[PDB]
Amino acid sequence: STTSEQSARMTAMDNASKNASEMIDKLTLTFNRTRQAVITKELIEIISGAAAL
Amino acid sequence: TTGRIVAVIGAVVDVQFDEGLPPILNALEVQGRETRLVLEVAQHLGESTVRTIAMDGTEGLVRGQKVLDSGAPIRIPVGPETLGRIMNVIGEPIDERGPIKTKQFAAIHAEAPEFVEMSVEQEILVTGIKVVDLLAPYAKGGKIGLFGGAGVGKTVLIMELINNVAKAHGGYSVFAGVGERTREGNDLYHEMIESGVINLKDATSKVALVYGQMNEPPGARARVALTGLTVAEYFRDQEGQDVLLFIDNIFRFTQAGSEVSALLGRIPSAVGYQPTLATDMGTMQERITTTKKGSITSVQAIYVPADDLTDPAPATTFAHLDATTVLSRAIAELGIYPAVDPLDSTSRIMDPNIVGSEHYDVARGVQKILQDYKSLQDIIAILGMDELSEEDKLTVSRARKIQRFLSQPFQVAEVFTGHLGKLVPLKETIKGFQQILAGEYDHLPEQAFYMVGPIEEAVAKADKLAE
Amino acid sequence: VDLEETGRVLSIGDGIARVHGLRNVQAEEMVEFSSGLKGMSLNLEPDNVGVVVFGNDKLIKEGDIVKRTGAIVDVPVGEELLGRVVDALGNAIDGKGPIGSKARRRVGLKAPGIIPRISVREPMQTGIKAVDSLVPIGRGQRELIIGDRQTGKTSIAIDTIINQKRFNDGTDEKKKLYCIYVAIGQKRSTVAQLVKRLTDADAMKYTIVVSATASDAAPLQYLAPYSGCSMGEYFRDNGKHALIIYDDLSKQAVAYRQMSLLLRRPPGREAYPGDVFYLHSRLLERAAKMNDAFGGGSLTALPVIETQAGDVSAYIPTNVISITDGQIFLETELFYKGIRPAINVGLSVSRVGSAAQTRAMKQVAGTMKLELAQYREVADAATQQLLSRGVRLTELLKQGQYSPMAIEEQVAVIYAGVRGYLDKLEPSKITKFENAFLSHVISQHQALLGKIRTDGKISEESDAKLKEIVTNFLAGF
Amino acid sequence: KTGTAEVSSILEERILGADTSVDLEETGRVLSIGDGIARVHGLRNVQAEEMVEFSSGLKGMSLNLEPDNVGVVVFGNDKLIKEGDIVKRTGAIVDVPVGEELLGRVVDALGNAIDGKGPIGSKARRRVGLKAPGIIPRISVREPMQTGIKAVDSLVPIGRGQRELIIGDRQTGKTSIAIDTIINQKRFNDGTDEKKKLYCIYVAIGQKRSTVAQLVKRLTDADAMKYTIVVSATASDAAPLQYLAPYSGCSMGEYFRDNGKHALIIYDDLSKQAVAYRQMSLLLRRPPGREAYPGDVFYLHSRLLERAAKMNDAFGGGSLTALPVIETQAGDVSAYIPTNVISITDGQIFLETELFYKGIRPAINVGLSVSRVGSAAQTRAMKQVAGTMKLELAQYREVAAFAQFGSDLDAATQQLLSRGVRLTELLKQGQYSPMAIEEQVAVIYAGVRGYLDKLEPSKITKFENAFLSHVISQHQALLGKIRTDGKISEESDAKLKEIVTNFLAGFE
Ligand SMILES: Nc1ncnc2c1ncn2[C@@H]1O[C@H](COP(=O)(O)OP(=O)(O)OP(=O)(O)O)[C@@H](O)[C@H]1O
Ligand SMILES: Nc1ncnc2c1ncn2[C@@H]1O[C@H](COP(=O)(O)OP(=O)(O)OP(=O)(O)O)[C@@H](O)[C@H]1O
Ligand SMILES: Nc1ncnc2c1ncn2[C@@H]1O[C@H](COP(=O)(O)OP(=O)(O)O)[C@@H](O)[C@H]1O
Ligand SMILES: [Mg+2]
Ligand SMILES: [Mg+2]
Repeated sequence: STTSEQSARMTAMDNASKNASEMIDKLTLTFNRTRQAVITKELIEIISGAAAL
Repeated sequence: TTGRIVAVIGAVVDVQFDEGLPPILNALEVQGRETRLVLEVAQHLGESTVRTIAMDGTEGLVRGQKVLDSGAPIRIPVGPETLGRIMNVIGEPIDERGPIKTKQFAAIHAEAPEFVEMSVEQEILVTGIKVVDLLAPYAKGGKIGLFGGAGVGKTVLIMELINNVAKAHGGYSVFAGVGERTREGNDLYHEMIESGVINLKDATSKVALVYGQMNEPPGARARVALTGLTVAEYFRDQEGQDVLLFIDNIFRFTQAGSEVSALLGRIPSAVGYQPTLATDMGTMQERITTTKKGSITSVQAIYVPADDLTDPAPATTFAHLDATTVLSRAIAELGIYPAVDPLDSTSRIMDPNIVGSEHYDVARGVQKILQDYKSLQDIIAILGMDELSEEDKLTVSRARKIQRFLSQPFQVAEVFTGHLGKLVPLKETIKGFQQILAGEYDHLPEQAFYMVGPIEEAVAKADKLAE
Repeated sequence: VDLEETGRVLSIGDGIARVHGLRNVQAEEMVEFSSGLKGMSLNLEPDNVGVVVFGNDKLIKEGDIVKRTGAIVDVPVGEELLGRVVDALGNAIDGKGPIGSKARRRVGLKAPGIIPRISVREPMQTGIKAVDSLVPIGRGQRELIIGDRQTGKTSIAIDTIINQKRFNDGTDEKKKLYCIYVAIGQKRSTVAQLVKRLTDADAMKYTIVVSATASDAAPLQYLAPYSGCSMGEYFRDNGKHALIIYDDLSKQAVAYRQMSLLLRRPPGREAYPGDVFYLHSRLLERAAKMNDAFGGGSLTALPVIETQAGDVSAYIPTNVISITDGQIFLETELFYKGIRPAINVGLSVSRVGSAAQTRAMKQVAGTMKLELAQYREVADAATQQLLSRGVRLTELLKQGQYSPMAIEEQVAVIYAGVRGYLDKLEPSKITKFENAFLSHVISQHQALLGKIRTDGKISEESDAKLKEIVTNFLAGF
Repeated sequence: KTGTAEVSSILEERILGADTSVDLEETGRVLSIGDGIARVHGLRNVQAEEMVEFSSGLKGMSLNLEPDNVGVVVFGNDKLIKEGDIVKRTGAIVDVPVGEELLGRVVDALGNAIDGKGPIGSKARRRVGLKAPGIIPRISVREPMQTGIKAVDSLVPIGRGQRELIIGDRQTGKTSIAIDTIINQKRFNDGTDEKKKLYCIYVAIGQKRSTVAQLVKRLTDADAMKYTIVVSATASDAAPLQYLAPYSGCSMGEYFRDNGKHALIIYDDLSKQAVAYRQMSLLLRRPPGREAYPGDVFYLHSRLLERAAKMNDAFGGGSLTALPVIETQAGDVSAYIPTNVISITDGQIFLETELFYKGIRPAINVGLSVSRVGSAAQTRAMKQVAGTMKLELAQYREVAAFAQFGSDLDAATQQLLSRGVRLTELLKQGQYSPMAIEEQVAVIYAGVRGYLDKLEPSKITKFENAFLSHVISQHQALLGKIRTDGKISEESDAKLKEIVTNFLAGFE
């Protein structure tokens, strides 16, 4: 039982790390999109304020 | 023609020409200047006024100074006498070795070759480097992106490419350093002098350097890539040969363009880049092609902001790249050189229709075996080396031999490796990797493949170290 | 100086000249500058005229003389353009002589209304098994090709163009398709190589190529799609069939964003103006399918979009997905893995072309689609069977490059695959079987394929003979 | 359209021919004044960045020369300036005094003493806007700039003529790195070796006056003012003074560089010079860019930092190291100014708060820190020990995740964890207690040869202490040999082995 339990824990941790890696990839893509969008939004606000004087 | 400076806002100078206006992109020289100041026109505001971006510091200018219209855009000295000479964007030498004497001058604002001055067939540029020529061949007249850029061998690789291209095909080379640190610029000058690609004595140089410094105004760092392109276009057209053009860095090219666009008073676009980003990049990258006379193969060092591959700068440059090289810190640790990541490197012409079926199959087999070894390394780290089959230990051995054989000794690094540089032709590389994959050399030791030229050198090394 | 039919450039810079004069210039009219360029008069203002220059602003100077041509922006159209490359204004750039065309069409002409059109009833054959069986494209449809950097979209377009030769070499005037390839913001090297590839496949004699490469000013890239669409509308309205391929429609969006920002317009989401949706719908609403009271012609459209890191819910991809009649999602993961064309049949749909698909292909591809759908949901007994069959089909739909297939060969191959004849063949050898099998049927048994093509269905006798052929061949492989 | 000089007063003057009695060449009349920006009419013969002087005794820098008017930025409160005032040319671009007469003096951005110790000597003047050297005067960085900090000197070496960058968050130790670097140079300045003396300049942009006063007290306590200049541009100073102070410091250091000596300038903090320039540019109605910063802000920092050079012997051989300090926010080194200055400089000392509170003060985060000069800026002995230390630390950083587990892992990772923990406890340092290079090399040599693999980590910080005193008292000949010689000779290696074993053989 202990042999099989340790093997199963190794397999489960491998799968959990793989799933966390996929989720990290997706969230990194989302974070890059959001960061660029925030930069553009703030810059457009500044531009509109400057041109609206 | 003579005009007057009417305004001076930062690096932007508004001039007024009572007689006749100079067309856009011309260069105007400010008269009454201790050091040559050149202003590039960029707008026609009306009322005979033009707005110009300055190529040098505008401090000390007075509303009214006379400005002389040259009549043509920035014209630089191009020829065989620029080889081994540093010169800034406006063509003035900055290495203090006297004037660049030439009988030719070229305007830096030219147009891409027309649709009929274009080679219709792809080609391959043989650089004499195993990894580059096998897993990521460099298309002739195609842009190559180069990643890494930190103590991994970028400069030694650049110098080796220069030497091989000037030794194999005999073409020269240009090194346009956009936004170049002066410390690293001087270091590079001296590394070239030591390795031999520049010769201050006998005039047998192989590189023309063009430095747009990092403390020049934004209007100068944005145009040095064009000065380098002009110096290379001379060799392409007039000399009718294949040239190399190293642009380091290209992100700095886009960034300087962005700064100029902001200074002129233009609304930024996506991530605060110039609204003309795509065209500003295209007008340059479209002059690096394979005309019917010669060709220019460019090598852009590339920096990815925030490690974001979708940032407008690399998202726009990657549209132009025709290949890719990825120097990796993780491979210089292993003592493999050049530290080119065999798997992350990419090429567009790695296609059986272009590079040939045998080359394509050898490259695909090498990539597959390297991926297999990469996968097996996890098993080795966890379950231990014993767990392998016998049709997997064999693949591990073959992949280690292939990794060793992909390393090479450079002619410009004989003071780092103690060996003698090798310029491996293409057929030699393909045959060597075909033989290693077939298993013809499974009886040799792995270290017999480390840092050797063709495969026969591996055989000789095995004999010399075993006997 | 005639200040009615002529004006003087008040201020050049940004690619938007301000002219003073031209008091009788119509909105959206084309004017000609002294140097040689041409422009379009956007903003008719009280005191000046904002002319967007179709070229490089370097050539224009303050003081130059602008002369109105007298006609709205239009391009030369006709049969005379087939086999020629042309810039965005219809001026040849392949150096084979003057274009010489008799008819000129407006690039801003409006799309046909609701009554001229009619449902899509004819198939547009692409010779790509994955596209032809799973996401069929009819004639008059607008089927977006959306993908990433290097995933094989221009390959889909060029395989379609090269495949149309079976029909453009025959005599049936009702099947001939005239192709148009609009290249926007794209390396000129690529355009030249593509034109050579077409000339080598004898596919230029019925193909127009409109170029607006990356070295061409923004207005030319913004105007190339409309020039191409007018060149195609000529055939559509003259009772013939055309197929226009805009490539890409995201480079046009970037060019239009540059044009708008340089005009100081309010940037929106991702700095794109508010007109981008209008910019693209105005263009893709012209790919209609006229009814027989208007000629019966058609104009298919295959816009190409390059997502960024696989983001399909971006702004421009979503606009063009809200404009078009389907999708062909090319997945980069599949492409790098080894599947090519890397079509992600899960997310790729064709709303309209499903009813235009050919009966012979219809019946076989129906069961192919069901089998692939079942396989998609399980990736013991039935599970193992589904995995095996799905892998067989997936390896069956892999295809070479620049080697399109006639519909009959696709029918034969997919029939062999879906009826379980390869259920014992090892999954790797399927391609080796496929490329071999075709040769057999492409040599000895031309009568069967010809009968299938003519009858337009897999009749029971055709079914039996095809069964015999496939089983006998599989016996000796 | 409209102009700012079309006000009815100017037109009134010009209509009735009253514009000929006014000298609109060397004098001007203020059209507008607000938020520290004056718009002046006249001054037709005024140069860009020239200094004008208002009637009320104030100064200003004329930045925006437009067709109608001149945009002057005032060097002080615009309380005293009123519309209609009279502004006179000074004739000369802004310059500052330079020389050894400034050492030990606190000055403001314009070279005026503010410590009340009397006038400033000042024999020579120098323009703050002078082009840096070129490709040719320089030569490769070779000499080391002894920071006196074990981490910085071992794993992030700083040469002379190099532009490092102390980038970090708020309250992590950046000013402490700078002050320890300044204080460690006393052992060289006191001595007689004339090519090791380093003169220090501390530019304090945007800090409150109490902070600078405490800092000056700290330097005086350590007797490290007699070779230090401090250039204060505190928060109450007008934006132009905060903008200029880095350039005044850089010119006061360029003097030493040109005259064969060696200088170290610590632009602390550059992210506040960027803010001051941003304010000036926005109030001059210049087109903003990302984050509202003007377009030419990369230019602003590059033309400043590219004056840190290592001149060659044909020019004097002097040098000017730069240690710009930038305060990142959360941890965003991808922001605008952090990005610019990371792309301008030659390295970066990257500080953390996680490390600061985990007990690893100074919080230098190795792995993210880098020095593109590297071993070229190290002594032979420091090279010898630091190569192994860096290799071992790199091995330790990729298995540090297991630290909590540790046990139930192979012996190799056990050894890696143990050695890494000992080495990190070695790199810990006090505050304002720099170390000579011989002391650092002795300590790291003891650490990286396994002679601490028996001591418990909690005791290492004590060992390091006591051991050091031992060698600093009993064994001065060996330390002097290592110092002057510069390397560890085989005899010296044996002596270090014996010393470390003898001291460790009885510690407890
Ligand atoms: N069916 C296929 N089989 C094998 N390889 C293919 C196939 N289709 C495309 N490729 C490969 O993919 C590469 C890029 O193809 P393609 O140009 O069609 O993609 P793209 O999206 O048009 O590229 P870009 O986005 O750079 O214009 C080609 O070099 C080709 O070798
Ligand atoms: N190595 C060290 N050992 C002990 N204390 C330290 C060390 N380094 C810094 N400190 C303490 O941490 C506190 C903050 O340090 P310091 O002010 O130098 O960082 P800082 O980033 O300059 O702060 P700020 O940037 O906000 O001015 C100080 O009170 C200092 O005494
Ligand atoms: N072929 C090679 N043989 C030996 N050493 C090499 C080779 N290529 C790179 N290196 C090593 O890489 C280091 C960095 O070199 P270089 O690329 O010139 O600097 P940078 O990467 O900063 O441009 C050098 O110290 C050199 O020893
Ligand atoms: Mg394409
Ligand atoms: Mg501080």
